[PDB]
Amino acid sequence: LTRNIPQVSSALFFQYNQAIKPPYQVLIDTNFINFSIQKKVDIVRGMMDCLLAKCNPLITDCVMAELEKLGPKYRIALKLARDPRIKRLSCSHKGTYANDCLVHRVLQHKCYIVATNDAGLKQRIRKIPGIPLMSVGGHAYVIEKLPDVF
Amino acid sequence: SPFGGSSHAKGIVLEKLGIESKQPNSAIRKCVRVQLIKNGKKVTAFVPNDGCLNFVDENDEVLLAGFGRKGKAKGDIPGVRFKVVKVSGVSLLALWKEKKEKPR
Amino acid sequence: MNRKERKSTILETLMGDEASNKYFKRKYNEIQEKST
Amino acid sequence: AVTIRTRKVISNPLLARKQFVVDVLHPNRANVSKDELREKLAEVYKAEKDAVSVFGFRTQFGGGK
Amino acid sequence: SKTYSTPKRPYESSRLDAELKLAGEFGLKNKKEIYRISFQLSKIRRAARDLLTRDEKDPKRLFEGNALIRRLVRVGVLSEDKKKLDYVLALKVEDFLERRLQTQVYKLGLAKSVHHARVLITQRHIAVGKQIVNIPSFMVRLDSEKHIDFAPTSPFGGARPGRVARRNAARKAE
Amino acid sequence: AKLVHDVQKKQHRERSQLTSRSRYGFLEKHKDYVKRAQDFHRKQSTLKV
Amino acid sequence: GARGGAKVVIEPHRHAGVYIARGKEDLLVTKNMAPGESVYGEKRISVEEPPPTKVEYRVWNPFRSKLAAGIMGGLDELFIAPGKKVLYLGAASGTSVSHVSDVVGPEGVVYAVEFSHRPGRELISMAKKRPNIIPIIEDARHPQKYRMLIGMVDCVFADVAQPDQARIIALNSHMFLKDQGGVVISIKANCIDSTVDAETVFAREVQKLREERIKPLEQLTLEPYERDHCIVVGRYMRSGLK
Amino acid sequence: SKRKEQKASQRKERLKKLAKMEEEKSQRDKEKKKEYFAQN
Amino acid sequence: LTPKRNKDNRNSRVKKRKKYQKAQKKLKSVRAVYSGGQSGVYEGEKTGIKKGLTRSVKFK
Amino acid sequence: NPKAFPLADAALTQQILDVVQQAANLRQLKKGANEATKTLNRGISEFIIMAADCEPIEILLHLPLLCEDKNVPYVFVPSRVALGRACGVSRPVIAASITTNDASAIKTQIYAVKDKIETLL
RNA sequence: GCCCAUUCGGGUCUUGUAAUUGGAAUGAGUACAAUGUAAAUACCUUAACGAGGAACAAUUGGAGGGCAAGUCUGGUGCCAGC
Ligand SMILES: [Zn+2]
Repeated sequence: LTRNIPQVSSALFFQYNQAIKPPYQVLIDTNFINFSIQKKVDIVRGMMDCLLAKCNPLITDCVMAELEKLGPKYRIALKLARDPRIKRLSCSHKGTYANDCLVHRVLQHKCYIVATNDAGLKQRIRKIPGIPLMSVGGHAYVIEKLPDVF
Repeated sequence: SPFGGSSHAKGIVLEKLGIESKQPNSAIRKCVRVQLIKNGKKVTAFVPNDGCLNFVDENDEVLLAGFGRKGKAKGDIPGVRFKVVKVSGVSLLALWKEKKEKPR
Repeated sequence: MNRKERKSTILETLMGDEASNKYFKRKYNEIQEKST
Repeated sequence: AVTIRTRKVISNPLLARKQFVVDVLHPNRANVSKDELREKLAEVYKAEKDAVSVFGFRTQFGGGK
Repeated sequence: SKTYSTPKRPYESSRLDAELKLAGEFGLKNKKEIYRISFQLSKIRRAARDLLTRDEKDPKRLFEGNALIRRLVRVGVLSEDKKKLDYVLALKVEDFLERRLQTQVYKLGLAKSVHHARVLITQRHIAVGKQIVNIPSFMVRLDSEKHIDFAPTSPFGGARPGRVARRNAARKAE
Repeated sequence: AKLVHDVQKKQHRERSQLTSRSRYGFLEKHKDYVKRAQDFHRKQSTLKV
Repeated sequence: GARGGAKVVIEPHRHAGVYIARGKEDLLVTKNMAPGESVYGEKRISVEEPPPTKVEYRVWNPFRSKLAAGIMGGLDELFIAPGKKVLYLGAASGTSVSHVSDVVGPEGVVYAVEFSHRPGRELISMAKKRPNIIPIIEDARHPQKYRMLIGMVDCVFADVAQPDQARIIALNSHMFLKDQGGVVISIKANCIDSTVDAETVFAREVQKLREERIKPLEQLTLEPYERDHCIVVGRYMRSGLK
Repeated sequence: SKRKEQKASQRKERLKKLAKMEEEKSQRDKEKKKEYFAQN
Repeated sequence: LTPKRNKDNRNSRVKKRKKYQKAQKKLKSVRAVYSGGQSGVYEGEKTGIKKGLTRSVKFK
Repeated sequence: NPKAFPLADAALTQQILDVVQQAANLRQLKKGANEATKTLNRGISEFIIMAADCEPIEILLHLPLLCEDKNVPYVFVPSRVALGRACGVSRPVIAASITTNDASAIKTQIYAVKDKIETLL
């Protein structure tokens, strides 16, 4: 009888997560792009101004499907998120739901940082241990649990 | 702010409120009636540790400060906003850990 | 392992040495004394 | 055994002096004992032991010079 | 002056485990040492961010970035191949505080542990060439990395033996 | 521990059984009483069911 | 412990083909195909069966074999069953291919490819002994020049030490692996990228797999035996990826 | 046997720790749910 | 009238050492960290291998 | 196609054997053929060096079959007496090895050397 | 016997208690002397002294317990609370 308890991924400390070297990989998602636009900050230069390090953004196919699905009010968001500076993942699961796609994607790798803004996703991300989220705030970004913010 | 602008106010104790409380180290045992001098009024202060309640007796020129509960307790009374921090020149924390000596 | 020590089963292999017998006698005697 | 070594020597006949910087190197002793230093410096120059003067000493950290 | 700065929050789980791991790994005294090294790292790469966000071929970016990388390769936290400005952006606190004299003499050998390294170089034994250094937080430059040896006026080098050894030699030769 | 001393929370040792009644010894304190009484209550309850 | 002469029970494991050897301290043990000769110097259990016959078993030293550490750390399912055909990208020498061979058994085959030459002659001198393996001494980056001699393998496995790991396994699996078939790769982080660290390079490699149509399903790290490798198990979907 | 009783003994203190934690969390949330309504 | 304080608590460098090497030995109980590898000859895995346990994180 | 194929030219020779002398002064080097193969089949070996003019060549040619099986780089050097002068020892050592150690201050030069010789091979 | 995770689970002598115990290195000090300085102190030097509880005695808080032939309040025995 096969039980399955996932081991704590061995590039993690107690909660320090030494696998997050300063060239970062972030996970952009949908209402974070929308709030970045309606707070009028940029994306790559905004992340650089918040983290003082070179950040590579990533968007998944599930989040791109959500951004296409949300209609023509966010054509600015879609034109911004088809940026050649960002990269793109490729998901393989059923149901384009950004929340469980994101939190599954990060809890089986523990190396991405999650750039989110909605309440349930922030709650699940800060529930699971040792991955940093960032969010919009005022006219800049804000990091929640990176060990070296400065 | 809770008394004009100052954070601390010298005061005169009227009487040890609740000496006849039978349960030792209780809320109604650990109160004193302080006459605030800055505007001449009554207030009920909350000296910690009934074993060190009995340093202050009567017009011991006591110095109050706020209390600020960091939660909710079992049988603590509300209404007391003031704790004793210094009595007659010395600090009663230092008196209770018996470093200094109360002068008279 | 030496040829005079390769016993027919691991029970006699565990009986064949000394430190395990020492620990077993003192631990078993302490257990009987604790039960009484 | 100690040594002394002068550097940055400039003549100055406006006072008929020679002024310089003095590096004394003592491997294990404490310091170079200014009177004995003064007679040694007047010996290596042509001076008096009365016409030679040294004042601004400081032993650098860790000892030795 | 005010070198060290308090972080954006000092009571947090990930920060607490960060200071625990760094302190117990590089043999550190308190949080002020990590905060000083972290502060000056943050200051130099905050200065590097502006030189990045302005354009190339500006004389400011050109010779100020050359000045910054010359200073950082002189300290030694940047390798000889990555001599361009965004690796300064990709710097990290670990290979920046690794060049302190405590960790550096432990890596050089001659100490058998980081804590023994710290207690001997504060017991005044290790001299970089000629100068006896009695302080840990040195950030030894790259050129003087091979001049680390026991100082000659210290009984792990070749001086007279210490007071414990010669007192025991006296009252064991009696 | 909020505001107490260690001399305020020192240890109280328990007194022995008197030598005058040492034949039926081992004076029986409160913890041994409650371990007797709950056992007797359980035996009485299973007897009554 | 576990000296030569003790009596050890041989219990079967979940992955059919391998066995647990439970003595006073446990072992992982595969049933030897050619009895009588160890191949890289490992110890051998030797049981008797009733005409008296005597069959032997080999231990599986996880500090010197890759997938043994994944087996002992506990993978949900491999694809190396006792009947399948198994391709072995980066077969170094006999030291793991003999274990995969005698897991596979006398019916299935193991096609072991290798690019270097001196491990090639060692692999051939081992390969003459047991018959269920095929030694190929060709580069794993060119699956069109040993397409003549193999066909339609049922699970591939990968230990190659090149930074085009995903391209190697993608080309070999498109050319040879059947649909709904397994692919077990073993990435070495410090080998394929020295700059960025382990979890980032693992996520980049598993993203390259799910771009090359292997749907991954297991990631194990095998930390107490080797440092910073990982075992990534995947299926080859090709039809109905999601 | 004694390993089991030691695990049960420390399970009692884990239970008391969770009791204190849930009591503090419940009083904090019943403060927050009326601070959410004192804007009326 | 103070509590009994600690010789470990005196020097902060020591308390930030005896906290680390405990927490160094703590995470031999949440992961299985690399400890040099095959030190002697292979004496078996020496502490128990169980069948019905898979410590592999799976892809949802 | 000789038997000592990855023979290093002059500048790469000089940098790998000053890395050798830094390792010998940092106590991180194993000197000699049989200690080299012992540390090689123990596993702690960053890379190994042989000398391509020992009077029997096979007494260190036995090291390729171990090292390229256990996936560790190996380099021939055209002078055993120069490698002896590099290791800092009287007699000419013909097969040296660098142990693996992440508490050694020549990790950067070791990795630069290892990348150069993996590109060489 | 240890440690970790809402619980049953996981992992480990490579884990704790013992002056069993050994010698080495020191500066706080103390101090000849020299140094600095208008003179003198301090630092920088430095002979001779200067460590085991290194008692040559680091504090300030905070979270929990547990113990009686003891005390007190309440009640639906042997309980609940302070
Ligand atoms: Zn998706």
